[PDB]
Formats: sequence, structure tokens, C-alpha cells
Amino acid sequence: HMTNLQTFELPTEVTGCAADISLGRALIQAWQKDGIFQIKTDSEQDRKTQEAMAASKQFCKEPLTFKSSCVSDLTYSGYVASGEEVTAGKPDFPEIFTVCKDLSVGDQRVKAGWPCHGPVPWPNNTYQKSMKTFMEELGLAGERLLKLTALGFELPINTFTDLTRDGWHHMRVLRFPPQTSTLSRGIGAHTDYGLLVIAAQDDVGGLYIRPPVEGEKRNRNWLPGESSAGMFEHDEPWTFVTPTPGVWTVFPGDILQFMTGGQLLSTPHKVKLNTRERFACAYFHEPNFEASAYPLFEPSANERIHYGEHFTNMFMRCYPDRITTQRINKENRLAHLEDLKK
Ligand SMILES: NC(=[NH2+])NCCC[C@H](N)C(=O)O
Ligand SMILES: [Mn+2]
Repeated sequence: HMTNLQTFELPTEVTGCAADISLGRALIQAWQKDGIFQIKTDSEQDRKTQEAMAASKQFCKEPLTFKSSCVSDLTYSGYVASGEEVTAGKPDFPEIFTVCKDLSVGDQRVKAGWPCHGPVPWPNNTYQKSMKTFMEELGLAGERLLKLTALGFELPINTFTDLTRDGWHHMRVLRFPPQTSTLSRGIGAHTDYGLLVIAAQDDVGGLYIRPPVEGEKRNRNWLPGESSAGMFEHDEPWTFVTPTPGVWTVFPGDILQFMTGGQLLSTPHKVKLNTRERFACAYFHEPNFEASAYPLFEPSANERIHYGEHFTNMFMRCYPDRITTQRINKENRLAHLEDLKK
């Protein structure tokens, strides 16, 4: 396949042998030079990817009245209309179904009113099964990647996985419309918020990523005064992520940039509308909602990122008018975050 990125195959199990350490070095190097790489999918990884894309296509054909009903005031899971999300003050144009951790009202965290905790408003049970199976496979890959990354930095194999038990993994199931006006913006420039972003796309094309740039200051999106949203949109360089069959892409999120002190950067990226609609799934391999990330290479440093606080801050800014956000504000659910930080 004519591709524009490096492609690696992951071992099923990462044990810490010499081959694993070598692979970790290569993944770190690819992120440091290109900001991204591809991982080869096996037949089951690919099958589950395609079944998820098919379920997304069927869901998006449903009437807006139905899609709009798939929302929750407890969790951000569920439907986002085209034009609803905001990035740096401007609307984004995909329709989205967000899948966060699927917690019923029987869950203790939901009973306690923790922000963002609640059940996915699945459109139907076939969609549910397809997305759950796909996300379980994506999670296995995320864990492999985190073990390899630790090994490549000469850290204990468990360094990042010790933050991801019951991790706050989630996924955006996206359909981008074709460009119809002179507007070609799909999503504005941004970074995502956790450890890794693992993504799949169809054959259409539209994702651009920004590699590391020597001498370029990068905002630390975990700080309220350094948002990465809306940065570098029109400025070179941007790498086109050529659609390639049988791969997922992988790039760092904000937590990986923080923990590595910028040795890895949270990859800025944006989406442009193409002449045809475009289906994609972006998966976020995240710390536990309660985990506090810390700098690995600066053990004098007292700075921390409480991951759940970062997620909640980000989703409130994405969806300022959503019923989920309104209920966080109404019930003072951010107070739970203050207690957890103790
Ligand atoms: N929920 C997301 N991950 N959204 C990604 C797009 C950027 C997001 N709207 C922001 O302002 O940070
Ligand atoms: Mn993104």
C-alpha cells in the first residue's frame, strides 16, 4: 500500500525481552520525528474495525429526532450533532457518537454523583456489542503500546499501565459530511487529552497531524492558560494521514507529553472535509479518572495532572450547552473532583 507513515506490527504480549525494548525505541523515535505512526491490524482487529464502521454508517442514517435522543445528563456518551461541538470558538462539523465507560445507575461512582459517570445511551444493542468488542481490542493494543513506550525510555514496564487500570478509555465514532459550502473545516486544530490516541479511518481522507517542529513552543493543554485548541491551524507544517488499509494510527495525548516533559509531544491534528463523507473512529487510551500523572524525568517536580479533572474540564469546554454540562454546574459535581484530589 502507498502510505505516508511508518508501520509497525506489535507482539501480542509485551514481556520486556530485547525485541520489545527495540520496538519501544523505534516507536518513540517515530513519534519524535513524525508525530505519529501506524500499527498493522490482524484479521480480527480489522474485522472489528469494519463492523464498527458499518454500525456507525447505519446509525447516522437514522433521523435526527432519534439520534438526538441518544444523550445523557450524567455522561458525555452519546450523540453530537454536526455543528454542535466547539473547538477554539468555532463549530466542528462531524456528527459524533461518544462512547465513555458504560456505568449503570447501580455503579457506586454514579450513585455518588461523580461528574461524567453514567450509562452510554446506545442506539441499539447491535451497535453496543460492535463498539464494546472494538474498544476491548483497541484497549489491548493501548496496553501493549504503553508497555513498549516505558521500555523504550528505560523505565519499568508498568510505569504507564500503573495509571490505566480501569482507565477512562473512550471513543469518538465520527461521520464527516462532504464539503458543501466554501467551508472545509471538519475539526479545528487540537490535541487530545490522555495517554494515546489510536484511530481508524475509511478510504476517503481528511486527517492532518503536526509533527514536532524544532524551536516551536508547544502549549501544555492541561493548563487553563495554555490551550492547544485552535493553535497552528493555518501554519506549516501539516502531514496528511494518507488512508492505508489494515492499519490503525497512534499518537500521544496530553498526559504523555506531561509525563515525559515534552520528550514526546501531544500531536496537534485537524480534519478537513473531503468531497465525500468520511467515517473515522478515534479511541483514547486514558488514565483512570482518579489517577494523578506526574513527571517521570523531573522527580523534584511537584506538578501533577489529575486526569479526571482534565477530562471533565475539556468536555465542558467542548459542549458548554449540553445537558451533561448543565447538570454538572447545577449539582456542583466538580466538588467531587476537589475531594478526590485529597
Ligand atoms: N472531545 C474531544 N476530544 N474533542 C476533540 C476536539 C477539540 C475540542 N473541541 C477542544 O476544544 O479541546
Ligand atoms: Mn482528536
